Amino acid sequence: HLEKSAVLQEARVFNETPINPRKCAHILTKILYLINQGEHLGTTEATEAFFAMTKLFQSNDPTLRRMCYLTIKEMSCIAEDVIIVTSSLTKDMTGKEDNYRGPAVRALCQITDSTMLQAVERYMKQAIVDKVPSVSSSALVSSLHLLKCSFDVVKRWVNEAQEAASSDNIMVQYHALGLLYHVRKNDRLAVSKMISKFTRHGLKSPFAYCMMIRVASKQLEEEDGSRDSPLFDFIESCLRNKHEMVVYEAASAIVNLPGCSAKELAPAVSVL
Amino acid sequence: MPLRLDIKRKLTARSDRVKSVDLHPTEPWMLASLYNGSVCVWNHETQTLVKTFEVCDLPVRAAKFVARKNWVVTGADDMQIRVFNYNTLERVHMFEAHSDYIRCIAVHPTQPFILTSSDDMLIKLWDWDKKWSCSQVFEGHTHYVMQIVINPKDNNQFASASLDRTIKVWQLGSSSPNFTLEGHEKGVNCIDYYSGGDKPYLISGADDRLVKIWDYQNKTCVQTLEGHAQNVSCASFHPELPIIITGSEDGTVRIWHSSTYRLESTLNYGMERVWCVASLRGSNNVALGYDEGSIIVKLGREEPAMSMDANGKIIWAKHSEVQQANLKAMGDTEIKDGERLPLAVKDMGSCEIYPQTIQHNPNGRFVVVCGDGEYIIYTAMALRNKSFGSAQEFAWAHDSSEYAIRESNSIVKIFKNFKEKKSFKPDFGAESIYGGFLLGVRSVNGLAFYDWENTELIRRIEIQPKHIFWSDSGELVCIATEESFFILKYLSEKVLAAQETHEGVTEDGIEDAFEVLGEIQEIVKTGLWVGDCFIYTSSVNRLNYYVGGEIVTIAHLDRTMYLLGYIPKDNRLYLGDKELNIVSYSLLVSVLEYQTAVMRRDFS
Amino acid sequence: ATRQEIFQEQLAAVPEFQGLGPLFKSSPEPVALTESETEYVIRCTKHTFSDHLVFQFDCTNTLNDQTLENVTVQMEPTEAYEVLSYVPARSLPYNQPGTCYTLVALPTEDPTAVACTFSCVMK
Amino acid sequence: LYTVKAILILDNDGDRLFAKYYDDTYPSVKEQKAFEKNIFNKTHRTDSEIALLEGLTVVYKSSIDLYFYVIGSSYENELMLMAVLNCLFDSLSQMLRKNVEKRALLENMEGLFLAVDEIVDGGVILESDPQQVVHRVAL
Amino acid sequence: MRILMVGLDGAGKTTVLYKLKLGEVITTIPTIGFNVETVQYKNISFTVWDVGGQDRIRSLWRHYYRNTEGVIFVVDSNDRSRIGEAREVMQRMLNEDELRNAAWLVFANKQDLPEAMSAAEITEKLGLHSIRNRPWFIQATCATSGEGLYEGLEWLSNS
Repeated sequence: HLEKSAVLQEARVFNETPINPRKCAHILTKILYLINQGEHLGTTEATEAFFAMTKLFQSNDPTLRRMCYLTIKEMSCIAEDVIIVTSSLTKDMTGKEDNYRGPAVRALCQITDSTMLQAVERYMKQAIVDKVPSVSSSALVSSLHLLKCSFDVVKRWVNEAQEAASSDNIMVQYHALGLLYHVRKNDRLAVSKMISKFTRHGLKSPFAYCMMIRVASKQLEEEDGSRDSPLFDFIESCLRNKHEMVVYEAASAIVNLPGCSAKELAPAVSVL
Repeated sequence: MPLRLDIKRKLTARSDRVKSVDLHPTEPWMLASLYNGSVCVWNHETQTLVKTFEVCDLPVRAAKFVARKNWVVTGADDMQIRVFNYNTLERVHMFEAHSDYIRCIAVHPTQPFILTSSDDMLIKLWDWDKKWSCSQVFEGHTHYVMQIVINPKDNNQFASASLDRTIKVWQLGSSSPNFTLEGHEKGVNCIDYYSGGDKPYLISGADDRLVKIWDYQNKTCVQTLEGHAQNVSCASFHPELPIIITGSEDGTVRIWHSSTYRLESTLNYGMERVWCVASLRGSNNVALGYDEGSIIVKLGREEPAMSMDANGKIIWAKHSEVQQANLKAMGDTEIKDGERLPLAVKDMGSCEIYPQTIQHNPNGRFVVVCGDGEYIIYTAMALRNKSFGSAQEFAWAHDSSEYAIRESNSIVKIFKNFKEKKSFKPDFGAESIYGGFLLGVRSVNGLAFYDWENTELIRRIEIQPKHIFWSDSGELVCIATEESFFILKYLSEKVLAAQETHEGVTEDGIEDAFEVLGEIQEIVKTGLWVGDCFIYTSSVNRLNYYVGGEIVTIAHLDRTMYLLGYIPKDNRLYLGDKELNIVSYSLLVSVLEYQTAVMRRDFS
Repeated sequence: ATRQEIFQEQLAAVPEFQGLGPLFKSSPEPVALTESETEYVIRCTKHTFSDHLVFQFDCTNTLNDQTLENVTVQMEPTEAYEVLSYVPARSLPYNQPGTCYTLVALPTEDPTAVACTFSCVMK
Repeated sequence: LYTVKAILILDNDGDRLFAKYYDDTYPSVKEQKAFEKNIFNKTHRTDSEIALLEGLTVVYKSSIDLYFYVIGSSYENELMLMAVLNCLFDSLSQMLRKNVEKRALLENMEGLFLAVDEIVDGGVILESDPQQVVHRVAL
Repeated sequence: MRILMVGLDGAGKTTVLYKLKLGEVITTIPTIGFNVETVQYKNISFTVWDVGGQDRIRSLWRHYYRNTEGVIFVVDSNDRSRIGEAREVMQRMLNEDELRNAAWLVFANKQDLPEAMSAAEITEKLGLHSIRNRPWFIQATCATSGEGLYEGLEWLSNS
């Protein structure tokens, strides 16, 4: 339908004095298209782009902002520079809505240098603390890549986790744990306490139940001793739910040739 | 999380609406201004009046101590400034600065200044070295100047609060603020600063019951807080702990954690409204004026949690409220007794639970640490959680292999390796529990002795103490009991027989167990077993060891402190503050021993 | 000249000896000399010969924190053995057997002379 | 937990015009496409409750003229995954208030892209509540 | 007009900038993550690039080109140190050659009590009279006063 080479020259035209928000938006779309189907990439081309993209920033226009994020987001493992961005970044951060902020972290995370990190940590603290989960959620994912990169220092942060540990959004409830597990999973022990930690606890954005299941079993699995008092507690609960899947989840695992307790399983089953 | 914490009703007075309070640090004196019109200065410590002054008899709004200056500053709403040299209370000077109701003074400490805000919609600066010049006048008002606070951090820059709801922060080169921001939706009663230099917050007060946090460097309202029960007369930064003090127009205390931001607690001294507050900069004691009176409370621990391996690493955790993330210290070098030393750097940890106990395993090794009321024990080198649970009270089985617990009921269960030890299971009235070699249950203003395998009331002695330290091998044991102190022998054989015979006294315990050797009437800052030697601190700050019928002071210490640790090999004592400079004084254990043995007739 | 003899020989590649013999029987139980997954983890096996006993020490200097260096093994005895030497595993990195030894010659015709408990300190 | 190995947006005509390979393990753009040929084609114009390819889970919503796909590992929960599968499916649908076609895509190309980023970002599903979303965005 | 305001992070250029621009300032660190800003003055439409110069980028500060036409070069007046020599000359010359197509108006900042060493020596050193060259002004300021600001702009808004 359409072709890259011409476009590659032409994109900079938005960068040419040209005012017509639409035009450029479209052109950007195409680039992304070229890209989406599959595209070579490289530096020179990038660098030239680096000056090109950069001037264009008296835009207020929110949507305009969106577009940017995406593009930048494109550059990550093959990323080029950050300092410019800092100011920019800062701008999202101070930036009123919430929104702006999430995209930026998101590009950042495969790509970056230890160093700055410290600074940006503070920002993290803030994200960590904010009530509109979303951004906070946005924050989290980045970290993972940062874990890719590393994430250990991220570890240091466990504390924040705790302050966070109080949660009330379901999905969100879910997200926290995922991290956590990773964290403690390098560690049996705590977890044992964790269990306890949840033990007082039920779960908000369920999903949480489920990872935990795999988990809850996963210690037990090796013979994290007592199925009996703990496991079972879990099970009645598990059993009970209309989170039929959860019930299942337990059910599926317990595949026991003699029937560990053959009986009950059959009800669950009937139900199945 | 719990109030297993220091709250002390430090000092009380019931009085009037004590509007203002101002602190004398340099000697912990406090100045208070009343709605009576009389102002008084007290030494709280013994509830004693340092001086009182009738400055005016009109309510006296503002007060300062000028410590550097050695004089005390006062103003009443005769619109005059009266000066005393506090070095009597001899009154130096008077003059009329601000001609309207003078609300607040903020002072530059570094630089010789007194800043004032007054209701005249004026802020004037006056220079004391110039002998109360009105050096400069700061204006940019819209109403009475209700409050001035100096950002003392940058003394130099300061912030102003008015109830027309706005805040001007100023630069000297702005006898006007640099800017005004439109804070309140009420009025900005108050402006306050964030203790740390590192980051920057203000809290400002309103009775609207909404709190906004601001970061100056960005220049944002960081966030805005809600939850409240009644018009917050005041809310304050805890400078010691990260907590938020909230205060009300009814004198309600609510605390939100300045980290949890969860209501940690509400307290009622319904002494009505928060008129003033002033805080210890040492961040621990604070006073507020209320109507029915005022109350001052004392809120601190005296230590971090650390325990030292005799290689020479006192591993502590935290610093004061810093993460636990910081333990280590094997050092590497040597220097003179008086002179000071260097540390290593490699944190481990970054716990969450906030402790107040550290205790080593008996081989240093396993520490059990309690905090938030539960016990994390660490595998230390491991940095592993050795284990956890919730406490109430504790004894390691001294041996280094079991432990006991007092459940937040009060009835004993003990665990050795997570096995309850029921061979021993009195559960009598207690007070506290003591482990060691020989079991103490402190009960019924008595201290009662128990076996280690079955309980036995071995003995009961007269009263209760506070603390026990046992000699090392247990043998002669040292119990700290206020002023007074005792040293004892425990004699085994009797028991063995007696036990065999069975028929005994145990109300008293059995009078055929222990003997009372001698007692020193003693006050202990910190204290030590060197073996069975009691090497001790006194809180009178002499470090003495009771030796030979003698108590000798090896040395006397600044003021008294904490016993770093004497790594015997080195024969030295490492002395420890709480501010992480270690001093060492060598002894030589042998000398003591030499003495010990010879008296024993081990002359050779 | 047991299974344990093979061990007498296995031991033999070292030459710092101060007597050996041929192994008679070996350990009825290898002892973990450092308990369960310690900062360093030791399991130890003890070997008897007609002349000497060697304790050869099997192990995974555990923590990746550490590598232990300048390693030798102290043993201090109650019921006889003549104590010839304590062995240093020159270096021990993480998760890894290396060998350290401690050696004794076994007195046989004395009343109380080969069953012993020896006290250990790792340096 | 990084569920989307990849996600593909597909013709009836057995082609893919969007795919974001959440993670690649057999390289190339190319290599993905060959796979399409088998798989899509084969499946084409007809879906499953469940479908598998070799221990991997095969997920996706269709339209008469259009194909939606998500890939994950069949080693795990149908329901949620479905729930998700839908979540997307609906959201967009709802969002669109229309059945995507070939038309839909040309009709506005941008929206896809935009869409694509918000829920899943390379692999995991960040975003959701489609109505919410739908409202949440519009800009 | 892409007008580049140059100087370091830490200068307090930024302080000035928003002092002017917004009326109000910001920290004595010029930017780390840039400024592009637009100002209308005299209703004429201007782009300010403000650089918290910082080295790596400084090296790359050339980094862009197109549509260049005016310089605020902020230099701190009282800067007794980083101002001249190799650095100063180099920067100036390089810039000059590269964009001989734009007037260079140097801004001397925080003059307070001037803590320079001679207004005369420096201007010469910079070869301010190497002039036979593009519209120039040598201009004094201490930020707080803004000791010459409006002319810079004004005189500038000259055609």
